[PDB]
Amino acid sequence: LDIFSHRLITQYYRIWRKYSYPATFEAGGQDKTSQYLLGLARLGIPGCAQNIATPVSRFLALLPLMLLPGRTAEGLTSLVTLLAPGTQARVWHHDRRRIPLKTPLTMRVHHPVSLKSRPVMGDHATDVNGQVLLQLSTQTGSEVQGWLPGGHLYSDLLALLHVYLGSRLDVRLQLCVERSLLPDARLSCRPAAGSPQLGRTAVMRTQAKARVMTISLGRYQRVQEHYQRKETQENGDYRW
Amino acid sequence: SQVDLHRLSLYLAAEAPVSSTLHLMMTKRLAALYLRLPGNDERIRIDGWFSPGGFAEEDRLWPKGDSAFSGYQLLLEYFTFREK
Repeated sequence: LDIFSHRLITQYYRIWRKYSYPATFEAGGQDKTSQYLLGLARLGIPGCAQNIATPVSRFLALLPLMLLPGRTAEGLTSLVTLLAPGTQARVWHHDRRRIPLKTPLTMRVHHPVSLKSRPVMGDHATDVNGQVLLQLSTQTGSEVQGWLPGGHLYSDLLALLHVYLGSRLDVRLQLCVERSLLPDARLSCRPAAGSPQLGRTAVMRTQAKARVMTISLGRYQRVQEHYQRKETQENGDYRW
Repeated sequence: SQVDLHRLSLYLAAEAPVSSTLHLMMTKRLAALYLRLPGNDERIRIDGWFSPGGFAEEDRLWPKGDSAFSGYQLLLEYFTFREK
């Protein structure tokens, strides 16, 4: 009857573990309870993790935020703070972007443009409802290198935005730090992840003339709006 | 040269039947402000105004957890203790 006692004891401990969450953390979204939380975070469908390519368990730290229908600046601030505590950040709304036009504004007789369309000249239109600006600032070289293109903080932030903002809005990223924390632009016969970019970080060495320098980090965007329309062959056509 | 006149934190230490009434007018229904200086007349027109400070981001009244949402903390403050 030793097995009777053994089995009952075993079940007791399993039952105890059942309701002790910390015990089951197992350094990742491996337990059912961890997955349950991810479910509430709208990440419960298998196969979705593969579209993120990050340690998805990271998002649990943001769980209370993901329960909201909107995505506030409070969220972006949290993302930056979480990844590299010490780094400060600020968010501006209605960041302006220029949008190319499909057609120029022209004058016609048969099918003229009505002012109800609020037309603009034919080269570019403005967009102040599609982007926000996320500005970062650090107090040490370590954090700076992490934020620069090729760094691990840069990558992680984009990995999180991928899910937190998704397709809702694009984010323009820039970093404001003392010149003394930036590298001297140098050439190389071979490119590298940490190599300075012409229009973002490639600051020239100063001849022993620190002020704060604003550099670009990049831009977050999920959908590239490329062209594969394949017009149409047929369509939904029920008269009802 | 030392006195801080950046903004004055005026507290309306009065019963609700009058404090709510005065507050509304102070911040929403004013025409003009003047400052009387002894030794001179009283109609000294100045540029200034009132703006509510109850909804501050600076104090927060709690060791807010990083994971907490400020919108809900605000609601608790409102219903729990109005005088703030």
